[PDB]
Amino acid sequence: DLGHIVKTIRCLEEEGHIDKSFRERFLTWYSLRATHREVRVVKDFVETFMEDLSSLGQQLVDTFSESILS
Amino acid sequence: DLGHIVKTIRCLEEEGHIDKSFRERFLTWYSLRATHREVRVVKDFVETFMEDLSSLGQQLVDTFSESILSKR
Repeated sequence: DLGHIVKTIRCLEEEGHIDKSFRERFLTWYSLRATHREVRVVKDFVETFMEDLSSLGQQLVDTFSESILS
Repeated sequence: DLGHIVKTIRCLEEEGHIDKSFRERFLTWYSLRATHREVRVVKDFVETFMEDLSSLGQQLVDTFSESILSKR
């Protein structure tokens, strides 16, 4: 998920909620120094975010489909 | 709200849930044919996601600032 983690942090930062300095320090730390437990914990965060993000995708697709097909 | 919708769709794009066509197709509908209710529904879903991102933002910062900063 080393690509997935970049895409999550990027996503958070792109929409506000995280600043540039934190994103680049986070990704340096994640890639070089985070311990196996610390990588598990971040993986939970990204999984929560992936399920949040997918839910919203289905809402928007379903909203759009319902408006067109009705 | 529009900027939140566009940047959200990007976040959907990069993870590949959504097909390529959806962005232009959804934005054209959202901006040009969505009823007052459909527009409200779209903003409300996107605010509920923004609130998930804000909470997740703070939880990432609070949980890991020490481990990140301590190693310089």
